[PDB]
Amino acid sequence: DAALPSWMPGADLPGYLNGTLPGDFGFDPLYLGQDPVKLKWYAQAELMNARFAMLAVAGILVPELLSNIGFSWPGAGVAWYDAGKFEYFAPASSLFGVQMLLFAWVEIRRYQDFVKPGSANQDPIFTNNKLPDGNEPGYPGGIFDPFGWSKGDIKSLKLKEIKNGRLAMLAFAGFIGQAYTTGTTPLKNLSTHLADPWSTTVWQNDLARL
Amino acid sequence: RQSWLPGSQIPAHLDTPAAQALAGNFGFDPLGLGKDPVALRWYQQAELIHCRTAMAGVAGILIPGLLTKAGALNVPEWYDAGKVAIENSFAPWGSLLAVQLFLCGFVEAKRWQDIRKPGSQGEPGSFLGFEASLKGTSELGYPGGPFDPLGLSKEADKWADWKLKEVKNGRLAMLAFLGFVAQKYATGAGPVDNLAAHLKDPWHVNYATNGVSLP
Amino acid sequence: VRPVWFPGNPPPAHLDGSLAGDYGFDPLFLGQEPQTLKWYVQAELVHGRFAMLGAAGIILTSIGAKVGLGFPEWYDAGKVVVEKNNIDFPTLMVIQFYLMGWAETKRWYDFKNPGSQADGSFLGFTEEFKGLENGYPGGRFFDPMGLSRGDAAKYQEYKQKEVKNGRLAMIACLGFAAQYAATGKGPLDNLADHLADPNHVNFATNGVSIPIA
Amino acid sequence: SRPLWLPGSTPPAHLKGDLPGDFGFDPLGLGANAESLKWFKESELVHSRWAMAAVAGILVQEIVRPDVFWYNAGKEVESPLGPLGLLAVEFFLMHWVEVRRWQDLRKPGSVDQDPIFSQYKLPPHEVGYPGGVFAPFIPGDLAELKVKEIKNGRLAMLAFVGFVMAAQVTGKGPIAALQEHLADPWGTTIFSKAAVVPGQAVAPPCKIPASVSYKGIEIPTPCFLQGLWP
Ligand code: CLA
Ligand code: CLA
Ligand SMILES: CC(/C=C/C=C(C)/C=C/[C@@]12O[C@]1(C)C[C@@H](O)CC2(C)C)=C\C=C\C=C(C)\C=C\C=C(C)\C=C\[C@@]12O[C@]1(C)C[C@@H](O)CC2(C)C
Repeated sequence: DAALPSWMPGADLPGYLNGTLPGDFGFDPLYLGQDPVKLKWYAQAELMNARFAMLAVAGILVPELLSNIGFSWPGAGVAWYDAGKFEYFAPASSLFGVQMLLFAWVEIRRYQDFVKPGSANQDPIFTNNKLPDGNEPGYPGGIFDPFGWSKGDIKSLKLKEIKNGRLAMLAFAGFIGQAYTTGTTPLKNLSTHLADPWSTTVWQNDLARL
Repeated sequence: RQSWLPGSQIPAHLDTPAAQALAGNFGFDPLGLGKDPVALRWYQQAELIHCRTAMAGVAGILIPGLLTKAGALNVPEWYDAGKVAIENSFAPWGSLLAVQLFLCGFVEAKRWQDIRKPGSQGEPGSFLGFEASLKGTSELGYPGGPFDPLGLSKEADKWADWKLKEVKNGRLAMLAFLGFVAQKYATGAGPVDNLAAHLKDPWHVNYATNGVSLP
Repeated sequence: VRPVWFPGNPPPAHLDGSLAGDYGFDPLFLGQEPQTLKWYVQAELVHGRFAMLGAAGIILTSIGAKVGLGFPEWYDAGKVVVEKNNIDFPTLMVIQFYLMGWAETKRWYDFKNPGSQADGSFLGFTEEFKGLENGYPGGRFFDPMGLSRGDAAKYQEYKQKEVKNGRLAMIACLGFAAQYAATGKGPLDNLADHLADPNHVNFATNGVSIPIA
Repeated sequence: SRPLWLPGSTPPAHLKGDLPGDFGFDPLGLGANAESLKWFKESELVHSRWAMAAVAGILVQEIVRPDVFWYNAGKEVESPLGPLGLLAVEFFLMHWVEVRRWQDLRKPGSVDQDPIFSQYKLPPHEVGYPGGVFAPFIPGDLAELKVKEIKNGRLAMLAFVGFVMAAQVTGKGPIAALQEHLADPWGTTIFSKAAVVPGQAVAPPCKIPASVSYKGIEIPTPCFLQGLWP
């Protein structure tokens, strides 16, 4: 409801997406964020799904990039949808239990700063280390910013983070839907769409699969 | 007020301030069942408990049903899990139902007495110090206390949101169980099997290809 | 001073000339009450709408027959599209009853409350289901050409023309059934039978219309 | 006192000679609503421009390739870029441009600026008439060209339906149908090919097959309104 950048330049925007939230363009056609108590939760949820999806795309492409180039890894060339069957130093149950205890620490530490900001910036065991006060939920800073960023031009960095994150969430939905239909590596789908870009659209693979 | 039919005269006893501030009021009582206010007060409890038991039951049908058709469980059909699991059982069904009716009747009669008079179970000397957290909240049907461990009631904003989410998921699960029974009677298969049969041929495999929509 | 269905007789009191296609035809006084008449205007309209759609359907699919195309007759088109196209029939009937029960109950609670069906209870449409008057809904969906607004006198002309074509399409759809229950063939085969010999291939020589043949 | 489609007539009250090509022709009252007349003006302009480009395309395609036939020209083109890759590129590249034009129609003072070359902005034009960069070196009066465009466009809209209804009745392109009408005018009209009398109807035969093969799955080609023809 201003001169903000818009997803459809020209149309009306509902007004509660003015620009205070990072990287907004008024795209909410279902009108989900009418109550702002839902909108704050949705902002934190977009940050969390986006950061895990950015880690997901960086952990799916880069092992497949170095597999198709070719290094000598114990796991190299195995699919990301087949890495669960791959065996390790421990069976996957112990892996899942250690994961669901370490994230049970970390997520509740993050949620306590969601329900009261600035109230989790002190260590339990070393009560001399702290995050600097004045942080917002979703962006703790401190040791989570060790390279000295966010000390100027922070809105553009948040917009870069949310744009790369939305792109990587679409990329991971692409990884799901594009490994479920053709059943190949998502980099070996780019290989075929660069082999003959016209003779493999999604429509010809759909019609050949139909 | 977002009614179930947009052009209907809503019954006036669903437009009182006692009934408009009630969870999930879409103006639906075409047979006048709650015209007495205490009849409506009783049936609000009946709807909450018919919907919470249905959400638990329909979750216990289709969460292991979808985790059976996708592997990594071998839970049978819900209409077969009484035939099995009585062999893999320390007891027969009669003793188990007797223990069930004692443990559940002790709960349900306390709930009966709290509905007939609110804050009844909170009078001191009833339990061994446990009765102090048994007054419930200011409204009946939503006790809290020991029944809110995660503490979602200490908000007073978005509380009608949680009420209406409970009521709508519960009405959908009650329809889902009436489903499960009927789609068992009609074709003898399981519910996820019926979902797969609809999704492989929607325009020929439905409730117009059996003997229950008969002309 | 206005034309009546039966010249000489005055029009009845409940039937002054304000409706589209009014000619004073109510000998049985069925629409004597204003609200039952308000309901029968809606009924005459929607019977006329379906009869105009049906009459155009029979006439077009019977121009399709007899010229050489593969179209069936209208009494045979029910079987040939559920058998040529693998269509299960009771699901087609139930999908018809679902979609039209929606579209009909919207109209049925517009009649019971004229300002209703427009409060955005549907998918976010407010003025499009407002309803202009009885049997003439209008808006952006039911009048996309926008002929209900502009010149109002030409809109009253279109109202009367709609009612006229709807009356004789109801008569035509009552006549297609009688042409089929009497002769047993297509309607535009009955027309060419009446045109190849104007005498002797009329209704009085069909053996069924008059029993005193 | 403007010229009209029928000289003795009176134009309707919603047609007051303001728009170009306004010759008082709207007997069905379709341009009575002011909001709907803008949409109808845009669709007349777009139908007219697509029809002019199509008529010029069919005529130039016949005068440079007399072997191939324009009704069949979507069947034997044999592009290296696949059948569906063309439709995908056309789908995205037209779904861009059409939504741009539609958003110009809905809010005129909204869509002017190049989104990726922000120094370039379209001047505050009229709806349906973009100009600026779509229109370099405009000759003479812009209102005179604005009338000439609609006149040539209405003629080409009638000409495209003429091309279709020729090519479904004689099955030949619109110089070969003109060579039929110049080789024998008295016997190559539509009244020569067809007549309906009360008692029999002699329709022209089709010259279009009911389907074409085209790489496996077959496309039905409905001979428009066969049977309803005279
Ligand atoms: C980050 C977005 C992204 C990208 C770059 C790709 C890329 C690709 N997909 Mg894919 N896909 C995506 C998201 C994406 N997908 C999503 C979200 C889904 C789930 C619906 C799928 C489902 C899918 C299937 C089922 C198939 C592909 C296929 C393909 C490949 C051929 C292109 C094609 O046929 O069109 C596919 C295009 C789409 C499905 C639409 C994607 C819509 C995106 C989000 C919008 C465009 C993003 C942006 C404006 C431009 C992207 C480029 C930029 C990031 C550099 C190609 C490598 C095909 C393949 O593997 O054959 C080789 C195939 O069969 N995709
Ligand atoms: C003969 C028909 C004709 C005429 C008189 C006009 C006249 C006008 N157009 Mg228009 N236009 C036409 C056809 C025509 N156009 C067609 C077919 C298209 C679709 C491609 C367009 C697309 C179009 C747009 C998008 C815009 C205009 C604009 C304008 C205005 C100023 C531009 C100008 O000076 O054009 C003068 C035109 C001529 C002198 C015609 C010369 C014709 C030569 C001889 C070539 C014809 C044959 C050629 C081989 C065809 C192939 C070319 C192409 C299709 C690939 C003016 C009112 C602009 C406007 O409104 O500005 C405010 C504007 O933005 N028109
Ligand atoms: C409680 C319930 C089901 C609970 C299910 C349970 C516990 C299932 C448990 C099991 O599955 C598991 C877990 C595992 C299996 O192996 C064993 C069993 C035991 C099988 C369904 C309620 C189902 C309840 C239903 C469907 C009620 C529908 C009532 C309706 C629609 C009434 C509407 C109206 O009354 C109003 C509102 C207003 C009036 O004016 C108008 C009318 C129309 C009269």
